[PDB]
Amino acid sequence: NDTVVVGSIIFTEGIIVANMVAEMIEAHTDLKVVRKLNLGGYNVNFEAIKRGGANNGIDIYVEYTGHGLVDILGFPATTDPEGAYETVKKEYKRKWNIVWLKPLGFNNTYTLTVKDELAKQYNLKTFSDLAKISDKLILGATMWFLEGPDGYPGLQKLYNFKFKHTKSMDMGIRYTAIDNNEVQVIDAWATDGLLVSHKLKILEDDKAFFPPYYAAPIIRQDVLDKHPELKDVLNKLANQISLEEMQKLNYKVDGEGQDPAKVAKEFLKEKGLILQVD
Repeated sequence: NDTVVVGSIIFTEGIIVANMVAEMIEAHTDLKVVRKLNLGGYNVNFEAIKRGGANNGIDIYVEYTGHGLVDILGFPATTDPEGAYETVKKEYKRKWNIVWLKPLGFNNTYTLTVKDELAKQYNLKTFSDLAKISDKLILGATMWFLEGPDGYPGLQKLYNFKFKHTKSMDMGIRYTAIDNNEVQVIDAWATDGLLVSHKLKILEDDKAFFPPYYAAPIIRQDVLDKHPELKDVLNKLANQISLEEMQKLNYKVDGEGQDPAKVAKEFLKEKGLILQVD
């Protein structure tokens, strides 16, 4: 075949990075790229990569080390980033003939965030710092975070958080709530595109509750067999996206309403990862 299928679920960062992968393939090879950027949740991406692009699936997507380690493989979360990466790389190769390429450079871990003003008022840097004053505070959180021991239940047990109220707030309700001081803490991905524009600060998970969540492209071995050049092409992205860069791209989409495909391609051009005329 001469076509490769890049997938993403419906979420800003995923769509941006999947578009980057597609642009790199289109700029450095003659392969046709099908972008399947509307996959659902519940590990559909993973099921899709096991089918492959030739079987109504996908060939490549960007996965996070801790999700592969804990959710897909069922391994303990408390590990160092390199260990998590090497474990997922070895195990995905052995079990499914899927190849983890090099990390993009950022760790999009889940976190708790506060207004920068509150952080400076109480000198907050870590989750433990927040727990010490949590009895004065209200948490506004997404529904997924409040359900399941991997979210707030386990975090609260580990840190002894004592928030006065924990309010279920989906959509962008919790951002408005924290802006209005109706809540004082919200949950967020570390690369959330609204963190800077809302003057929010991410706190450190000092007890290491959350696993490393380093983004990396993963690809079927049989696609690399047909098109070995893809390895080096996609590894041109290695360590090219820092946390701050990713957050800025997410902001261009979520805060400024820009087209994620344009955001992705313009970032690549600005970094010299594709040519100005590509």
